[PDB]
Amino acid sequence: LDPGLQPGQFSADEAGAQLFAQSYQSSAEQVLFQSVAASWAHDTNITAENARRQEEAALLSQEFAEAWGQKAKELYEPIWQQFTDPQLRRIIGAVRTLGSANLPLAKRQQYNALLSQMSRIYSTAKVCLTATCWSLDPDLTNILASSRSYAMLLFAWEGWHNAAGIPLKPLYEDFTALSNEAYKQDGFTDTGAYWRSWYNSPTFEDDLEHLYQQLEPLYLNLHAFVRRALHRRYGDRYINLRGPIPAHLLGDMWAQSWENIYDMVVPFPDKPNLDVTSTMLQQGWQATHMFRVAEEFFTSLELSPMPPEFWEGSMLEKPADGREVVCHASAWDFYNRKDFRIKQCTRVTMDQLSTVHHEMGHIQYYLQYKDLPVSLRRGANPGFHEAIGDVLALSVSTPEHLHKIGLLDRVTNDTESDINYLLKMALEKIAFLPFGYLVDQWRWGVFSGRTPPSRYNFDWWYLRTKYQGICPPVTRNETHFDAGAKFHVPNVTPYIRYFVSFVLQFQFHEALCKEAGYEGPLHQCDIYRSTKAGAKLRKVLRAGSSRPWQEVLKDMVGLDALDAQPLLKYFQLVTQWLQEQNQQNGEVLGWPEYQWHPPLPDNYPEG
Ligand SMILES: *[C@@H]1O[C@H](CO[C@@H]2O[C@@H](C)[C@@H](O)[C@@H](O)[C@@H]2O)[C@@H](O[C@@H]2O[C@H](CO)[C@@H](O[C@@H]3O[C@H](CO)[C@@H](O)[C@H](O)[C@@H]3O)[C@H](O)[C@H]2NC(C)=O)[C@H](O)[C@H]1NC(C)=O
Ligand SMILES: CC(=O)N[C@@H](CC(=O)O)C(=O)N[C@@H](Cc1ccccc1)P(=O)(O)C[C@@H](C)C(=O)N[C@@H](C)C(N)=O
Ligand SMILES: *[C@@H]1O[C@H](CO)[C@@H](O[C@@H]2O[C@H](CO)[C@@H](O)[C@H](O)[C@H]2NC(C)=O)[C@H](O)[C@H]1NC(C)=O
Ligand SMILES: *[C@@H]1O[C@H](CO[C@@H]2O[C@@H](C)[C@@H](O)[C@@H](O)[C@@H]2O)[C@@H](O)[C@H](O)[C@H]1NC(C)=O
Ligand SMILES: [Cl-]
Ligand SMILES: [Zn+2]
Repeated sequence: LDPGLQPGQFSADEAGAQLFAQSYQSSAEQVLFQSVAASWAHDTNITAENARRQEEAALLSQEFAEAWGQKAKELYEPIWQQFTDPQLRRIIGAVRTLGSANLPLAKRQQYNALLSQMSRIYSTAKVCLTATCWSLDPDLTNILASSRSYAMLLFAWEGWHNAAGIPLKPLYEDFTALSNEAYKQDGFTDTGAYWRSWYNSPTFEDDLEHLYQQLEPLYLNLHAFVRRALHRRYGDRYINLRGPIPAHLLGDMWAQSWENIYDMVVPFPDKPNLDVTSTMLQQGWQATHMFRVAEEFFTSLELSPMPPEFWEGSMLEKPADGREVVCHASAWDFYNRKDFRIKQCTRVTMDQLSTVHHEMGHIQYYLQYKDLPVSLRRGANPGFHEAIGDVLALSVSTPEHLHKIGLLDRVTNDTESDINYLLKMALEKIAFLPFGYLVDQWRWGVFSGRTPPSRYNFDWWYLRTKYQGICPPVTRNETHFDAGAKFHVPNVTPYIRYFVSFVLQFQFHEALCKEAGYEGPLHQCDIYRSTKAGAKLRKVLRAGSSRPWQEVLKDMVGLDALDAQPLLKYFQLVTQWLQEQNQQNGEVLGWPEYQWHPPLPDNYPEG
């Protein structure tokens, strides 16, 4: 570690701790910058040389974390918990937590190598037909979205899960052991306990379960309605009206968003088509247009435009040359107050327009808290960061807003159109909830040891069936590692943030709509051009993590806790309508035939 990045001396009291924290944050910026820069260089250009460079950067970050962490423990370990300043307790409390820097050098290198190899495997995995091979994005993504052939969807689904999952399993087992070893030295029972601690709620898991109980009936009714719609097209052989839905038929590789099957489930087709994708294609929208349109919404609220450095630095399409990249969308803060970038393999699609807003929400957060000390440059909690762009996309997707940006003919304000819209939104928001909840339940079980390598897939599919009411379309066994075929698993990034964000975004939307002076139904609100809504949002963004999330939320929303009521209020009309329809159709809610799996196609797997 460079002499300039090593800690000096400070007194072993609160006053010295304040000076320690100030000096720590000054040095940390340079270390963060080199770390991010090397990660950017690899993720936008996957090579062996770029991977080695990223691994060296990770080692340097560990050296830094070790030096300052040991210093913090030397001076403050027995006293930091009694410090009067709560912001100071949070920062020193973080610095005393070494993580992977707790590992001996050999194991540090092993840990970094594993992360690199898992990332490489996930992003370079392909499905081969003789010589031509399909990638996840765009090839397999397009197939799951637009193919309605049971056999083709199966080939894509099985191909991907096999190609990504199988080689990942041995690496994931080793990562889990090393990660646990690291965090146990910091006093956590396991890595899952550390991840959960970010929410600073002693009742976090029970709070989540209470939230889910209120939401589950909405999912069960959506599920039943959708299952019936699928049965009408795939037939009694491939769809069991009392069983789980085959996992490959919902428009998405992980069945986590069902928006792609909207045309099959739309109750009133004679009304204007709310899926704006075909209109975007006809008009000739490109990635550039999508990002500029997203930017203009942010500026309409008097938030910050994207800086020159963003436009010059970002990767907004999958590169046309012979470059392999990480295609999963991401937003990047370089911690230099100047460089902020998005890397997205943008496709011309309505849901991708929502994803553009999502990523720009992360950037906007970075732009707003860039002048804070580096440790405060995060969301109030991870759920906040994930909610920002989604809140704005709720306004963008309204038929009225779509009309304003030229993507829809003036829509009527009638009950049929409302049901169509809310159903579309339910496919995107309600359908996701069970998946958002289950992923880290699986992962927490793995970190805790409740789920050993011998039950990885057994426990994955237990949760997928329990929550989502889906089943694998082909037989799986413990050689398969289907959890690993989801980006966030091999990329070691937590998932509960997304469940939190999907609830939180409706709380934000309600608060911002009220501030904007809007007086109608919540699902018809559009905050576009509301400088008052803008100012309220900006206060949250400029706060960073300087204050407990409960207090930030109280100031914005009037409540100091996550609450499902705004989501329920938003969806109320379609919730009632789906209940009524399922009752009339004589549906069974749930999947009592839990053991049911669909048969294989006759000519499996050829075609
Ligand atoms: C779509 O239409 C709804 C409903 O419109 C109402 O019902 C129809 C069947 C017709 O009778 C319409 O003539 C009638 O307006 C609209 O929602 C309604 O918006 C109005 C105006 O924003 C709301 O009135 C306000 O109510 C608050 C208290 O809640 C008062 O403080 C205000 O002074 C003001 O009177 C009204 O509450 C609301 N109605 C319902 C049932 O929610 C909606 O505006 C419209 N949407 C679009 C995009 O055009
Ligand atoms: C970790 C980081 O540098 N930026 C985060 C945003 C932030 O916390 O500042 C990010 O880009 N995070 C992205 C996911 C990611 C996480 C870690 C590495 C690479 C990608 P995202 O949440 O914006 C991508 C988003 C499309 C996503 O994954 N959504 C969920 C619902 C999903 N499964 O599709
Ligand atoms: C992808 O990364 C490689 C390095 O892994 C880059 O190749 C280097 O390019 C610079 C300048 O063009 C040369 O000085 C090096 O000799 C190259 N290294 C190797 C190992 O070939 C490459 O430029 C990157 N690709 C893109 C499009 O940025
Ligand atoms: C796990 O399953 C692997 C491949 O899947 C199997 O083969 C196909 C063609 C079908 O018959 C399907 O029903 C089977 O699941 C096997 O190669 C492998 O032996 C299995 N792993 C273990 C440990 O038994
Ligand atoms: Cl999280
Ligand atoms: Zn995100």
